Amino acid sequence: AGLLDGKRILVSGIITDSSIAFHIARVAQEQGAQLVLTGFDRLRLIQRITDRLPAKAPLLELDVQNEEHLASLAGRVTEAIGAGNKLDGVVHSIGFMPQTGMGINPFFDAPYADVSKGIHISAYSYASMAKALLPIMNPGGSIVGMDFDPSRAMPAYNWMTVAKSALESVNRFVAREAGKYGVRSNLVAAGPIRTLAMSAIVGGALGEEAGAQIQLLEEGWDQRAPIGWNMKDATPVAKTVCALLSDWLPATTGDIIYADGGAHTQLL
Amino acid sequence: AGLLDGKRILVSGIITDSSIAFHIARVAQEQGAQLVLTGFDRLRLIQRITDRLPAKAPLLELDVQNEEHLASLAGRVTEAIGAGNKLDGVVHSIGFMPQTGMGINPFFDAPYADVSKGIHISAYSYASMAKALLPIMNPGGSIVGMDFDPSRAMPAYNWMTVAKSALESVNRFVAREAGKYGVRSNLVAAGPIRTLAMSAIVGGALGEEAGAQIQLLEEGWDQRAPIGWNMKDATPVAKTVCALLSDWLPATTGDIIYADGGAHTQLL
Amino acid sequence: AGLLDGKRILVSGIITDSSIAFHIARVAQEQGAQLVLTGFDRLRLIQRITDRLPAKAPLLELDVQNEEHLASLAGRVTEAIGAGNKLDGVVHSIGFMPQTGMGINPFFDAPYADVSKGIHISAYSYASMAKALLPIMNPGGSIVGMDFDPSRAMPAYNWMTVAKSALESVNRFVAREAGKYGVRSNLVAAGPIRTLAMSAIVGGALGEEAGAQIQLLEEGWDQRAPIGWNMKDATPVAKTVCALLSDWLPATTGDIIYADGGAHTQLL
Amino acid sequence: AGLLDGKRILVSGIITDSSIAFHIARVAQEQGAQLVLTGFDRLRLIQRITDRLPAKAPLLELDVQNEEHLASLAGRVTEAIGAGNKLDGVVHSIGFMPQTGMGINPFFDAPYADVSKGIHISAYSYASMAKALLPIMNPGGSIVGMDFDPSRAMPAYNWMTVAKSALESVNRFVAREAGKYGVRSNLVAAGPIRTLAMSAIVGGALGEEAGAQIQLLEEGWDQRAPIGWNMKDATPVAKTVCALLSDWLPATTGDIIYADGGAHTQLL
Ligand SMILES: NC(=O)c1c[n+]([C@@H]2O[C@H](COP(=O)([O-])OP(=O)(O)OC[C@H]3O[C@@H](n4cnc5c(N)ncnc54)[C@H](O)[C@@H]3O)[C@@H](O)[C@H]2O)ccc1C(=O)c1ccncc1
Ligand SMILES: NC(=O)c1c[n+]([C@@H]2O[C@H](COP(=O)([O-])OP(=O)(O)OC[C@H]3O[C@@H](n4cnc5c(N)ncnc54)[C@H](O)[C@@H]3O)[C@@H](O)[C@H]2O)ccc1C(=O)c1ccncc1
Ligand SMILES: NC(=O)c1c[n+]([C@@H]2O[C@H](COP(=O)([O-])OP(=O)(O)OC[C@H]3O[C@@H](n4cnc5c(N)ncnc54)[C@H](O)[C@@H]3O)[C@@H](O)[C@H]2O)ccc1C(=O)c1ccncc1
Ligand SMILES: NC(=O)c1c[n+]([C@@H]2O[C@H](COP(=O)([O-])OP(=O)(O)OC[C@H]3O[C@@H](n4cnc5c(N)ncnc54)[C@H](O)[C@@H]3O)[C@@H](O)[C@H]2O)ccc1C(=O)c1ccncc1
Repeated sequence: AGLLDGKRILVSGIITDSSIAFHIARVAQEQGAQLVLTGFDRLRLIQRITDRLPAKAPLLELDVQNEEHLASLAGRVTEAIGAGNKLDGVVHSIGFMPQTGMGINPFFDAPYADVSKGIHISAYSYASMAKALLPIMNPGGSIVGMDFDPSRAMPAYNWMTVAKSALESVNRFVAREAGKYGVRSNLVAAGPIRTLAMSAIVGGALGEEAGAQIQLLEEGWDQRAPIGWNMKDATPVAKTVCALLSDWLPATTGDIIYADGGAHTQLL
Repeated sequence: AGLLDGKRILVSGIITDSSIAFHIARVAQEQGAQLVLTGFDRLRLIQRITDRLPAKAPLLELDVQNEEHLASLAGRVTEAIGAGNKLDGVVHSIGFMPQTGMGINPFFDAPYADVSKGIHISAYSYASMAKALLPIMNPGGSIVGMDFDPSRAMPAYNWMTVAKSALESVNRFVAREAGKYGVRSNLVAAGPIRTLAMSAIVGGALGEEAGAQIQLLEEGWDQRAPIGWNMKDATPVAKTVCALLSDWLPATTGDIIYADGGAHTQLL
Repeated sequence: AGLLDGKRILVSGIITDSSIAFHIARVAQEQGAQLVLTGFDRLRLIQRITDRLPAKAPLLELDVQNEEHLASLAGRVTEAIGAGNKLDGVVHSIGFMPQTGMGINPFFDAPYADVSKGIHISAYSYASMAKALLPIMNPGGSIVGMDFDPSRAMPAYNWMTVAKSALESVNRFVAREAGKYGVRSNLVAAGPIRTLAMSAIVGGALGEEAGAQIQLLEEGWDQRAPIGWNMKDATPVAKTVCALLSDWLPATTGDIIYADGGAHTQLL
Repeated sequence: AGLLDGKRILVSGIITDSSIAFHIARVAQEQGAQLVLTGFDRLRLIQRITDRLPAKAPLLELDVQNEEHLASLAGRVTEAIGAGNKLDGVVHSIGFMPQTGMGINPFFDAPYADVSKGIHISAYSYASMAKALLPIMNPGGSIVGMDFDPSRAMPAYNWMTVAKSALESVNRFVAREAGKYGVRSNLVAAGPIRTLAMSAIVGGALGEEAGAQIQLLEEGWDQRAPIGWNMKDATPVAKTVCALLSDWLPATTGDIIYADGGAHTQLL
């Protein structure tokens, strides 16, 4: 009761109880929203994880790279929430980049095939999702994507960064198409969070030199952030996503809200 | 009940039922917030205007340029809301610039004295206000200033623009000091709104050539904004200010939220 | 004699006497630089075009998407300019995007395969070129790419824009690798120029609605640009590229110089 | 002979052989430019310093805050370079901020009077200078100001930063007025340089805590800069200023060129 009350959100990207979408989904349900979830290949796996959320919600399979899914999407969602009911929010907390494009291989060594598979799932996928769901969304609705500041080159994230720069730009062209439907398209740029995947790298999985850089990346975050930064609490970013699906930011589209403690506005 | 429920906000800058603070103040009271107001020289005047708000709220005199006020501020607010009660929000919907620094005189003709009086009330004043009230604010609190995109030079606003560029920067150094107290310092950049003062210029008060430029400025706003733009409805911007005093954007400080329909992210 | 005197530049992207690289190449030779050129598929074709430049220069075949070329590149260039002589400049005036990703098809209708082929030739290719040539460049050298402002969404350029946003980001990660070799990596963001390819679209080739938008795009350029803008004179942008290969901007890397008359700093 | 050959530049801001204008002036004279210099209060003092430049040049007294000077300026320059000869370049390597507004006093403690005197000499003064000299400049001319990146809040520079944010904005409105005359107005944002004034602070003059911050500021500069950074060599920035008065960047106005080694494009 409050904020997301009586809205229908479709949260994607969950794959562990650590995943930044899981935390969005929880806060959403906490605000009175009827959710719909999305999965990839380990389905039975996320089914278990999702079964832990404050309340029950469906799980539709969605491999962003798969055409059939993107075509089937619009309908599958309808049967789930009831026909004649339209979608109020779409969270795109999804992204991917192979070991090579990330920190194991240096920038110049990642082949386009990998660099491609990457930009497809993190950049382009936002657009293909906006397409497949736009028709069934309520006006005053909201589409939102998870992103990180790519304005400055930083070590270790190598290509995943470019992927995000593309993503930031795609958001702007999605802000156009959505506009006609009276839908807002935004991006929340988050600071680092120890998710299962992030933790693994800091643990020296994708190279020792990479894990050390990401180690020194987080370290510098709380240093700049005037309100500090807890890289193990996804609630703060999760609650900003809510503010962006709630009708409280009704005049902002093709934008980026920063959930990073203010680090991006500080030099040192 | 909801959002601003049980918080104490101090809204400043009201001077007519058209003023963008008046609309903030109303939406705030609408959300269950105990307000405190600020005035300048026409006091009995705004007393009448404020008496129209959803509920009763005090009115403390505050001339931002006057030292005595800035010193007296911290206490005057305390007696009003009760000693032992701390301030949860501070809205700085205030700004000024003489005819010369605005559109009547061309950029080069405005003398520093005027350019000064301007930057004092619109730029520096944010800081002097953060100082005078910071000590009595609750952690998790929020300070917010009204601003407009100065990244690109535009006609008619001449110096008032620079004033805002300074303002955008002062916000960042206020984000530092507030951080220790666990307070957030932000800026909401709004599109144009027909306030009494704005209407007057569009009516050719400050020169005919200026009024025509501001005429063609608003005209181009809805053209770019994907969700359109109503320059006679301050609610949208007013509700974004609320989102920023509500604890729903808890990891953003020294920032700028755009309440402009998305115009700033579109070229044409 | 002067500026580019006694330097070795490799200019790529020529395909007509209208092409923005052709104009770079000419101004370069005009400044006393020994050039090397690059071609794609219509070779005999550009051989004729290049034969018109102020002085003779070689022509090496380079299909940016082809591995063999990128491997063969480093050597082919060496035999040309003489072994033991190193490259002083690298111009990447190259880019591509299919009809669909441009203005014929709306944003949502362009398939990843096309969106891919696009980003490969305009974004990633800068990096693969930096790799293949970095080893043979003289310290104090310079790599430069042709780009356009993607910060704001604009009609008609649809995906080619994202391609450029990726490009702007890749430049920053190329600025790193080049740094060790003491090489600078930059981008010159140009205004519109009536090249053969541009002229064709303004002539309603890729749709009538697209040609009209690009028509109204150029129209608005000279309107904002304080020094005006001639979209049929590539010299201005061509001479900025020279300033960036000359050792006169020796402390700027991973950057973007604007050759647009100042339009990007003006709103209206 | 070359670059600045046969041009007339007016370099301001010299006050020691360490001053970043002195180095501009030298490189300028090195390029075949007839210079004109400007002084403040210690005249006989800079007369000695300037007498050391590669060749002889006049010295006109110019206190930027003084009206009489700004009125007298246009003529004094004419008698110097000969009537009927017009000015080709104007360097505004000038700025000031009291101890309090800098690092001795924290942000909130600097009084507007000081904050004023500061913004007057570093922000507004650029405009008043553009006015007083614009009438006598040759088309294709160039006005240039010394600046530093203010986008992110940083310690120690406190208000001098805001002063620069205002400065960056004033440049854009000067880019307009100059445009009609076909003059370009730009800003070169430099990294730190050990000038007499800078050295003094790093030596703990303006507080020990401030000197340590500026100590750690420079330290972090070379860390980010891909091509490194020598904070004791003003030549690199001085040669970028030349590139901007030379007619080699002819399509850039109301802009900022970065002479910082690329630090501003790198995070860590
Ligand atoms: N590290 C962080 O905590 C962080 C996360 N985000 C973004 O937030 C999103 C969520 O990431 P997370 O929760 O940390 O990790 P996650 O991997 O748990 O969740 C994302 C999903 O990728 C999904 N997957 C891959 N391909 C497909 C596909 N084809 N179809 C459907 N699903 C697929 C997968 O199923 C998983 O659910 C990503 O796009 C992140 O980049 C944004 C910012 C930060 C960040 O990465 C960062 C980096 C550098 N500086 C500052 C911050
Ligand atoms: N035009 C708009 O509707 C607009 C307004 N704002 C800002 O919002 C704030 C509120 O302005 P408004 O409500 O439109 O006008 P307003 O004049 O009604 O309210 C502001 C106040 O200035 C106050 N005043 C002057 N000096 C003092 C002082 N010394 N002490 C105390 N009070 C003083 C005065 O009492 C009045 O209450 C200003 O700072 C605006 O610049 C931000 C954006 C836009 C805007 O101006 C704009 C401009 C160009 N492009 C896009 C948007
Ligand atoms: N329109 C312009 O004049 C313009 C041009 N540029 C960039 O400048 C570069 C040169 O373009 P141009 O000269 O106008 O056109 P061009 O097509 O004549 O030259 C570029 C080249 O693409 C090459 N080609 C395609 N694939 C390959 C490959 N695989 N290997 C080798 N070569 C290949 C082709 O051979 C040709 O030489 C492009 O990357 C442009 O985007 C930058 C800015 C502007 C611009 O497009 C623009 C757009 C929107 N707002 C403002 C400006
Ligand atoms: N520290 C640096 O080396 C540096 C210098 N600049 C700017 O370059 C300009 C030159 O400074 P500098 O040479 O280092 O020092 P400088 O003090 O030797 O020269 C500037 C002048 O101020 C002049 N002065 C004061 N008031 C007046 C007046 N009213 N009329 C005429 N002259 C007056 C004075 O006569 C002197 O000639 C300043 O505006 C700087 O801020 C730009 C960037 C950097 C920088 O400060 C910086 C800061 C933070 N991060 C990165 C870089």
